[PDB]
Amino acid sequence: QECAVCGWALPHNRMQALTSCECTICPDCFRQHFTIALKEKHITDMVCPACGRPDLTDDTQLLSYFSTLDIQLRESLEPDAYALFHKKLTEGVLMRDPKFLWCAQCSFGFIYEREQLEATCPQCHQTFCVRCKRQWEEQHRGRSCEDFQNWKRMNDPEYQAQGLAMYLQENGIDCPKCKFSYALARGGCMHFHCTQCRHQFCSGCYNAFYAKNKCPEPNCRVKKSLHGHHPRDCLFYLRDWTALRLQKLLQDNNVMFNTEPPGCRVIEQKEVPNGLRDEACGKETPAGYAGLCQAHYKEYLVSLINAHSLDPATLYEVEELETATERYLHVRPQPLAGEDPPAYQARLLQKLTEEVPLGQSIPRR
Amino acid sequence: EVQLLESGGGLVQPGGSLRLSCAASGFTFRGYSMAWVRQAPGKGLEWVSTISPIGTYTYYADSVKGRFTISRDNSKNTLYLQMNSLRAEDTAVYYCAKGSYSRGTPFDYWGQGTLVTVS
Amino acid sequence: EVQLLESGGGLVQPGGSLRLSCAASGFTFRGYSMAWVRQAPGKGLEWVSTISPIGTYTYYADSVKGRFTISRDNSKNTLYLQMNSLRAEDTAVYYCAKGSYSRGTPFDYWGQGTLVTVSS
Ligand SMILES: */C(=C\C(=O)OCC(=O)NC)CNC(=O)c1cc2c([nH]c1=O)CCCC2
Ligand SMILES: [Cl-]
Ligand SMILES: [Cl-]
Ligand SMILES: [Zn+2]
Ligand SMILES: [Zn+2]
Ligand SMILES: [Zn+2]
Ligand SMILES: [Zn+2]
Ligand SMILES: [Zn+2]
Ligand SMILES: [Zn+2]
Ligand SMILES: [Zn+2]
Ligand SMILES: [Zn+2]
Repeated sequence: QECAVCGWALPHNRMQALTSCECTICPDCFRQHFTIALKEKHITDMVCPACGRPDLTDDTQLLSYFSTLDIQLRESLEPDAYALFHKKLTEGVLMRDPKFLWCAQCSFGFIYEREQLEATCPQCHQTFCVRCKRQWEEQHRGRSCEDFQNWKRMNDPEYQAQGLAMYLQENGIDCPKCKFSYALARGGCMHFHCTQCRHQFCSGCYNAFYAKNKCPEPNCRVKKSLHGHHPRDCLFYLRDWTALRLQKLLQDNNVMFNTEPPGCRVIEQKEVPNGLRDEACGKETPAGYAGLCQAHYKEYLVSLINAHSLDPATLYEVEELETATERYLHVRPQPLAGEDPPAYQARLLQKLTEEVPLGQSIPRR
Repeated sequence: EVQLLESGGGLVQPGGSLRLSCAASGFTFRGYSMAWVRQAPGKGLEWVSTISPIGTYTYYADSVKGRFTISRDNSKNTLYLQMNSLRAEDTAVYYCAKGSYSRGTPFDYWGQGTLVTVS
Repeated sequence: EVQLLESGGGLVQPGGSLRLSCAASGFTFRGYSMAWVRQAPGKGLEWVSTISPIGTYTYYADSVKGRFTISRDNSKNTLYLQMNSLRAEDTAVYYCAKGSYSRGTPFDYWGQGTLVTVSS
């Protein structure tokens, strides 16, 4: 109806309704009164000029009042007047800067000096946890933010519908020289190119893909070719195994694996004109492959194998052990007198596992 | 990682129409609120509008409410700003912004911007 | 009017350290928060860190927590960013920014920018 200080008759939406005392103050009397309080009075004098309802000699309501009054003070005062309000509040009330919170839902900023761990945004009126800033719900009560954050990501239907594709995407590819983490699946292609440092490496074992005449490995027979050297438990080799034999290594060590979902939805980064377009794998998803394609299901099996440091050499036949001996020990094996095939096999196996460790830079877990 | 690419800015006469787009990638788009801000020539940054993660709620600055309409397409990871009845004060570089759950800021990423001129 | 001048950028070896500074003018320094944002190749702006008017509260993006320290000297109107254990992904223009309390604008002005590159 009219301003409670000067009587000027304005509509209700043309004045400032003080959220505490419910008084309608004209924009001019509001501004002039509060600044002169900053100018020559004290901060306990920041009460409504008409009424006086905020008791400033009372440490009960002092902080929640300035929290709400700060909003209207920001919109009505000048920049220098608003700065003295924070300086005097810091130097006379809090002995520190006020806790300013940004509502993640509507982008509003406000002072929050209450003891509760949940805060109500004065603008959108939604409540959120002060630490993790996610939307507050009853499930968060008595639970750490991580527990709560993991609980929502775990039961969001869109996340669960992706299936094992998320596990493949989440296990990142870290460039061994520039340390950039790409967080992509591998599929069937091991030769990785890093955009930042141009390093070429194997995404399964992080060994270098050497250019022509650059490989320094002794007894390398493809020095004039682009190539890398891989440990025996690198996906580069284990991708050639059938899913059945990969599962047998997991079963021999009591490691569980999915074969049904918990084309292929695994996201790949295809290069388009100026940019990368995330195009899904989309290849056939056979039964027993947990909703993935074959290459992505084998990658999933191998990362389980690598995470548990399972040794594929435990399943090698004699000819496999002989290949492994020449590849990694650089000696052609040969049976000795009195040895039957199992004894020969047991000897080659013991020497290989003692001298050649599993992938030393393979990402495990 | 995170990227926000704005497009749709240009020259337009007063009372005209213009629709900006912000293509988002590198994060779960549907799980964050998004916003439009703008910087008029020589002036300070100004907030324009914010939209909720799934679009239930929209918020607008006073000078643009009713003229501008914010919207999003989570199927495409794209954020839109439909600007109607442009004025001369609307000339500015426009930026889309990703809502942030980190303490200390309401947004943690801004695009490279798109220039709008109203002659 | 608001004026901000970043200084200290350069070429850094991996794991090296760098200290950026920012001289401010044209507003009451101790009245506002200050922030660092950065532009990586091909991107817009990424929030890095925010410091409260008198340094009570310091905030950091996840990717820099434990590696960067923000600080301010109000007696000189200067903002600092101490950057340790730099990686290639930290390569960016680093911008000084004057904080704001207005809705949806944690900062309203940002400076020229000083370029920091991390060799590989
Ligand atoms: C080999 C990729 C390839 O051969 O593409 C076709 C295919 O996957 N099967 C027919 C492995 N390389 C990568 O996956 C790769 C991905 C990215 C980057 N560099 C790479 O080498 C850098 C940019 C992020 C995606
Ligand atoms: Cl916050
Ligand atoms: Cl995310
Ligand atoms: Zn009045
Ligand atoms: Zn009153
Ligand atoms: Zn809110
Ligand atoms: Zn929380
Ligand atoms: Zn690299
Ligand atoms: Zn390999
Ligand atoms: Zn070689
Ligand atoms: Zn696939």
